[PDB]
Amino acid sequence: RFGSQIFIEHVADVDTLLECVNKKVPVLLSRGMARLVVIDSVAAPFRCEFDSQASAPRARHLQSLGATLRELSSAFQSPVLCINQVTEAMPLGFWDERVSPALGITWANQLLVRLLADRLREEEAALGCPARTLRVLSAPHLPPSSCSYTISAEGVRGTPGTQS
DNA sequence: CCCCCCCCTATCGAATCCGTCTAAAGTTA
Repeated sequence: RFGSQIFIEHVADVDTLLECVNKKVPVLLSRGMARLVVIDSVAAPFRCEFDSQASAPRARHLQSLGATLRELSSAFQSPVLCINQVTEAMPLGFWDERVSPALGITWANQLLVRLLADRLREEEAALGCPARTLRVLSAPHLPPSSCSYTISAEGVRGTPGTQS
């Protein structure tokens, strides 16, 4: 039974997200209802309040959120997946690339495995189909590599024989 | 009253025309 075992929550502020991850996710994880956490965007709440002159409170909030998420994941042996946005690059491993992860080094220090789903739309689009590539940025045990995939009516499928 | 520290962000904005070639078919005392 698929739909009956997926839980949906909605938040609209950084404080709301902090309170939710503090006092709702542990209740769900304690009873064994779920063993997986997905955040559809972490950059969306943060890119609205804190400007370029308020980096200290932003870093404090990011550190607190990362610590809480890592503690929960370690305690309940449940994966945590975070979806992130990108910014424009106008020293951190990004030289021949026009986009970088949004939050910065403070949030990048809290992570374990970093992927980068990319679509090359400006070029090789006249061939008739989109070109989608999933790349491994960093991992303690995974070499940097990439593969190709497509999105169809049934889900995401990886193209065989295309690993870098 | 005493002695030492913190942190990145975010795309924009179109211009500029050139250079000619190849001739064919007689008619009516």
